[PDB]
Amino acid sequence: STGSATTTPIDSLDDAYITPVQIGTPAQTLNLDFDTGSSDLWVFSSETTASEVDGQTIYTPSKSTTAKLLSGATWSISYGDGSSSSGDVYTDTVSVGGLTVTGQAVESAKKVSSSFTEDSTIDGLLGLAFSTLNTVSPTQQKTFFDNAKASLDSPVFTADLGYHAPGTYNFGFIDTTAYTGSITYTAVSTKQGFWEWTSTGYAVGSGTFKSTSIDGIADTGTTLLYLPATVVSAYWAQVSGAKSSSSVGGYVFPCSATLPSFTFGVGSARIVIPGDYIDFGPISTGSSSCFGGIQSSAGIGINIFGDVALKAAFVVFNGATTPTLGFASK
Ligand SMILES: O=C(CCC1CCCC1)N1CCNCC1
Ligand SMILES: O=C(CCC1CCCC1)N1CCNCC1
Repeated sequence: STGSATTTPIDSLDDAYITPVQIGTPAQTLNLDFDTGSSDLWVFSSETTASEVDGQTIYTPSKSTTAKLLSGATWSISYGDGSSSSGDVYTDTVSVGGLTVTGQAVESAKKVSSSFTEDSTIDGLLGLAFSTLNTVSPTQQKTFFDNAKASLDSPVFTADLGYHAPGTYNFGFIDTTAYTGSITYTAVSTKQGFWEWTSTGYAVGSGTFKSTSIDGIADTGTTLLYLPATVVSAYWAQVSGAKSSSSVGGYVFPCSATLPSFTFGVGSARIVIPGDYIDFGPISTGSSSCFGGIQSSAGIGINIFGDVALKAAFVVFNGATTPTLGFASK
């Protein structure tokens, strides 16, 4: 089997991408944030505290003929941005792009933090990191990808995010029309449960490539590119007037600037992030200070190749017995 679904930016900045997901019988379609950096599938629901719902579409398990309470199971997640959600668990039929999993754990939120309430476009998350990070207790649950894997034509999914445009998530096949040149594969450690790999270095604009090992996670759930402070300083030093602002919480730059590209290594291959991808616009409406799309990972504990980096590539998440990542230019 295979599946193919379009993923769409939630706003003009590509702050997050949503993908339609069918849950239950008859189908209830929710727009979920696919997250290669976490391993829970959780939704706004008929159980979510009413004051914490503001415009999201909710899953109502009592309207699904295939929904079953997973008796005794609860979940609770705390994200790095300080947001959180928690609740109970149903099993139900879940389909993504025509690929159907029966018996998927659907984590129904009873509580969500303010960042989730305030984002009316995101009805929940769908996790695609390894199932070892799933938060369901007392019986950990599998991700949609892990449940689908045995049925798939190939044990892979691919992320092809757009810059200010829709893109695609495919399951079970590699669309050889969706990239240019060849795919470079690189090793993945599952030791922390993330898709964790090691970039071979970087360049800023037309500068020389610096060979240096950079360990991080391929995370579709993350908007920006988080790298070591040395690398980030080297990038922003090439932008007149850029500075790190403790008031704003990262690097900002004059909205009049033209940003240089950023290149990251994948083995002997190179992925080039165009400068425009690194512009996240005014810090507040009407400001002439703009927020940078490359930020320091100092205080995170890990480098994050988020959407700014991933959207410059066709990315293969190879879930074979020995997992690997693949990157191609596009
Ligand atoms: O990119 C982030 C936060 C990144 C943080 C960096 C360190 C911990 C996580 N998003 C995506 C859009 N929704 C809000 C959260
Ligand atoms: O903060 C995290 C990890 C969340 C935890 C990992 C396992 C349990 C939840 N991020 C940054 C945003 N994208 C997802 C990865």
